[PDB]
Amino acid sequence: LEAIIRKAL
Amino acid sequence: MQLNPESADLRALAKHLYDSYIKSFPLTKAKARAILTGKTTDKSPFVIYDMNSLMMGESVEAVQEITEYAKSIPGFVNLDLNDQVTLLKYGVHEIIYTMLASLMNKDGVLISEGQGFMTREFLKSLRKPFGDFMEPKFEFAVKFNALELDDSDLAIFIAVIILSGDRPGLLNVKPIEDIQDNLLQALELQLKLNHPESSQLFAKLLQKMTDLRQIVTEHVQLLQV
Repeated sequence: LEAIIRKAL
Repeated sequence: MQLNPESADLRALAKHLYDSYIKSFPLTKAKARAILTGKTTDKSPFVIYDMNSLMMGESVEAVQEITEYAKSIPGFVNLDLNDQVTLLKYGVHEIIYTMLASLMNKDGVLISEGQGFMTREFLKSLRKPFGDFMEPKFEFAVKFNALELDDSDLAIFIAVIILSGDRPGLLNVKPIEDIQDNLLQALELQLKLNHPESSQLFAKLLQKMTDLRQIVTEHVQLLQV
């Protein structure tokens, strides 16, 4: 989703 | 080859990636194969093989686990934050289908963290085009599991896929490839020490990455429906 990835980082 | 400081650092890199492989993912292959084979652990999974068994049993989670494992790869957190998202954007689907082969045998796939087991033929009996959703993944898994990798092999193999310097939209490609070159060295040594019987298993694993991108390409085409 790219939004899920741009969060755990 | 010889046991020298460069070799020991590659093994220490393999051990570090393996420990993060265990911390990040709950259901590993070693526990998956134990459930699928005889040496099963706790409660036996509920097998779903037809419509009646589906009734009496009535991806987003994996994306978060893979990102946690990528943060443990040495040098991944030091890259540009935009490239970190780009690597995980085009690689998470290649990882998920690699992890999926660990939960698969020739009969079906392990689901619900090992609580269920849906057969391959029941998935293919579903209505079109849902009957073609999991079939490409099973054909890949039969060929992939024929390599007989364990969690120590997959931990480094998963790391090499993440550090792919050919992803579209990478701002800094050189530092990404320097990490993959270090990961490829550790993966080559890991396969030579762990597989004395497979000739050129390192070359065969790299060719499986081309097969993974064909699955993701075929999967996206199936998702436009």
